[PDB]
Amino acid sequence: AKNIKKGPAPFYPLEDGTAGEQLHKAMKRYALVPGTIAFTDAHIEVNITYAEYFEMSVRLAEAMKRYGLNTNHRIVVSSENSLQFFMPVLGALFIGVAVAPANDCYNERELLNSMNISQPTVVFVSKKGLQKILNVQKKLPIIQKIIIMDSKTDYQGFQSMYTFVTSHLPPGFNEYDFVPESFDRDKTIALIMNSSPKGVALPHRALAVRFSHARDPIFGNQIAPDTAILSVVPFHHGFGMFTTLGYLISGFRVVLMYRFEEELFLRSLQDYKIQSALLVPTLFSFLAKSTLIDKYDLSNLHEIASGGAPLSKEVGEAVAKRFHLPGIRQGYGLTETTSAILITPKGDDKPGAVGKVVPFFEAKVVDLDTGKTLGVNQRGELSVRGPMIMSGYVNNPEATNALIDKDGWLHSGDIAYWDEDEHFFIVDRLKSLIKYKGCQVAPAELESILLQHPNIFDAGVAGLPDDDAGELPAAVVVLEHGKTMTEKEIVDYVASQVTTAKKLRGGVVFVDEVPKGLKLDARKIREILIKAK
Ligand SMILES: Nc1ncnc2c1ncn2[C@@H]1O[C@H](COS(=O)(=O)NC(=O)c2csc(-c3nc4ccc(O)cc4s3)n2)[C@@H](O)[C@H]1O
Repeated sequence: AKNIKKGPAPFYPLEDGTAGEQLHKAMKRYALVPGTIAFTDAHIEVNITYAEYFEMSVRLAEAMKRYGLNTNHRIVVSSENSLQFFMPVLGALFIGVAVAPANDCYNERELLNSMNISQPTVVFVSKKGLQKILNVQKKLPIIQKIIIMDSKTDYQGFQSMYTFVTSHLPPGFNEYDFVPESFDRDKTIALIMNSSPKGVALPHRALAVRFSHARDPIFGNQIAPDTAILSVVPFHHGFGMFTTLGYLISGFRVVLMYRFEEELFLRSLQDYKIQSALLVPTLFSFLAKSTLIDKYDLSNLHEIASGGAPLSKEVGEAVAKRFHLPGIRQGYGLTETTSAILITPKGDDKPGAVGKVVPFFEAKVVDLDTGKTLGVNQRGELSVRGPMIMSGYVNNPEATNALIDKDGWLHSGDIAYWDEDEHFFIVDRLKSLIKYKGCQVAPAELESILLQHPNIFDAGVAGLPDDDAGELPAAVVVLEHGKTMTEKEIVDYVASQVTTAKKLRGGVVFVDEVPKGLKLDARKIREILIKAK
């Protein structure tokens, strides 16, 4: 058992009851403390108090409960990051209705298939996303109601969140006497997240564990709710969803930035007195280089975190020195593990490490071809188990069991080693998966589009390392015998077929063979790609 790394016992205890109960219990409290702000849009200088947030989420839960929704139902929240985003999430959580967040970047096909899985009864959506929701509802009969999020009044004949609640609540309804539902938090699903595409069922139990990590003085943030954090992370993904839920149960003021502005990301830090910034590894070179950074009162900024993708050790400690931080704080996780399950422990900074095993979890490194558990400083595939690991892929047990073994070990597709202090380091990726500016890009979609081309015999798609995007989608192309085609042509061809995140920005390299085994070798493909550039 010396080769199994285990989290310590939690520094903030696990709390009783559903995640809805825990959220409600905590926000009801913040809601009684005058002037406590829950969310701030940094762009337009608009705040929503905890009081207001709590009241609207409660109005929403009762309305939904009266509309007929129970633990047998799901909803979708399809919306770009906004002040209103969490209202239906919290609302549904209070009553045990599963929330299925949809990526606001999704096209109609991806969206249709996401919701084909989640089977939601009601859909919450912004103005931007309504027309897509409509085109889907036609093909998806189970959707019976579409409610607009970023409108106060009704819109194109559809109820807003506000008119929807006034119409389903009994008059003289009191929010502060609402009691959230109790249910078996192990079997009641809190969220169904997309995993590129499948539905990741996350029970309430997993959220309860996250709420422990979140308020943990070592593995999250110490609970002084007089705290302001700035977050630039998409709400619809696990990184943004479970950090933010943890910030709310902590009573933090969550300051939001949707677009990174060099002039703003520093101004917002100074004016709002940001104590902690939750960032993605792409903004780090910016924050390492910019000279404007020098003149603001940031004495209140004691922490900067990153996650979701690799952070350069060197860049990380540069940004850490400039801000007089002990180091960049980090978290590593997958959608299937709910949230981060490796996290840099406060006071235990070690540059380049993504952190240590969180409480309740275990981690191990298994050899790439024998599957044997390995020891200290040995590169292998990282496997994890613990109570935030998803219940399983919604209506896909075969993909569930290939990912999660008989003993609960989830093999992550990442390559890692742990050192003597039990610090973990992520040094490579086994699986085929690209992250372009945080956005997931499945190589298989790109490959099938490439093969479609008459001049293309075979192709392999992987990530090309980019300093400001992390990875650029790029391809090894094997031309059909005696057929010709340039890189520019292959690129515009693919562009015509794909949404903006999947554009083959990394270019193309021509080869005689796409590296395979007995399945595509992502590492060998990334190798050939860089060998060029
Ligand atoms: N820190 C990291 N370093 C290097 N690689 C990282 C990484 N995090 C995710 N990855 C990669 O993303 C993959 C998973 O992709 S994924 O499905 O989209 N899911 C995620 O990326 C994911 C799900 S939850 C989560 C995080 N939560 C946090 C909470 C606090 C904090 O300080 C930092 C973090 S990161 N990230 C991993 O397998 C790995 O390849």
